[PDB]
Amino acid sequence: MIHELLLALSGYPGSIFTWNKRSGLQVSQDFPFLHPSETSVLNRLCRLGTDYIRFTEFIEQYTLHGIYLRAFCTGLDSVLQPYRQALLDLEQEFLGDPHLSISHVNYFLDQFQLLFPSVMVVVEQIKSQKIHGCQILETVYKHSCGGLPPV
Amino acid sequence: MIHELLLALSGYPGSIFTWNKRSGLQVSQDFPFLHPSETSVLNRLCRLGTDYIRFTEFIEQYTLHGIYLRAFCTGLDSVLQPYRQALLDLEQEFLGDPHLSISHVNYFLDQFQLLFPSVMVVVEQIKSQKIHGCQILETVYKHSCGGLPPV
Amino acid sequence: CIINTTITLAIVVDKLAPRLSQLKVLHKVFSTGVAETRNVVRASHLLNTLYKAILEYD
Amino acid sequence: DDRVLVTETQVIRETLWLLCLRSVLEQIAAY
Repeated sequence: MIHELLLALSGYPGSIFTWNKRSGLQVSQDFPFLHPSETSVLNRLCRLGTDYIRFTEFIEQYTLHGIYLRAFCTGLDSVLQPYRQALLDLEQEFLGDPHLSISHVNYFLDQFQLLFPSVMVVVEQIKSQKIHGCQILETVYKHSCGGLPPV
Repeated sequence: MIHELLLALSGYPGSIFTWNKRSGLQVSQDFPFLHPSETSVLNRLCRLGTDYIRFTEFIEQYTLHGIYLRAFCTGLDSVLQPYRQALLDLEQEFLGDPHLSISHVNYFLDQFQLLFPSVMVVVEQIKSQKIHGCQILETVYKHSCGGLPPV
Repeated sequence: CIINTTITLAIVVDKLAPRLSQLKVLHKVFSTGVAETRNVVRASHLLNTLYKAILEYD
Repeated sequence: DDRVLVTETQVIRETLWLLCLRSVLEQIAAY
């Protein structure tokens, strides 16, 4: 189930983690093998997966036109690189000792959980206001004076 | 019954070891399984539990105010640390050989039985005379010139 | 240490004493950072609550 | 009245995730 999840957090949905076009990633229903209390933390964990999927779908779509939009997505993958790299690691730690639970996996994301949310509305302002041209170099700058150090 | 007692000496009273708000910890009445002569040593053993409970209840309550009262309780837990640590050990010795009786358990406390009593009236003088301010640094000092090496 | 020594309820609690103490403070420090509309009063009243709550613990 | 009759160690694992039985749990719940 661990390697099952680490793919769901990568952009591949399956039977355990269904995909909905409006809401986002979420667990289907109660599962007998697992506990009924975990059905929550996963839903808290998917609030992160939905961000990466809606990210990479937009990144590929390139959608509006202009070089400053092309380069924004070109750079948007660079900030998103430590997310992937930190996800490849989780499998290595689980390959060593088979006593690690979802608690530790949820704990490992830590920084990504408080970063994506603030870098989600920056994309939404673009696709909802047709920000064409060099005006992006301000719409991203007006959000660069944020307090959150990571952002 | 051993692990039952080692919790009663920790601050958790139960059916065998009832709790009274005035007197303190004490055994309820005669028990058929155990001998009728032990009903005494336990009562001698509880004279120690009553001290720890009345200690930790005061420690939590913080009651009067002032930093010198906050720090006194902050330090009061440090001297009370070897009591807890020496109690965790009793379970380990009983986990090894199942031939140890209450006699050995009573014997293990030894030092705590002659320490708490002398460090009980120091608290009572505070809560009964409203010792406010730096005057604590003498009321504790006037009792620091005691003969008992442990104290 | 649970999957790999005996461990029960009364042990994990007392082991977590210096944490369940530090946690109770945050329930009172944050309570004044959540009970509140302008962006300049929500940030001033928060930052001033800390400097007041520290002088209480000195 | 029916009850689930959980084991003992299972409770500590659950308590870690959150981080007389109805009494002791009620305190940790407050945390």
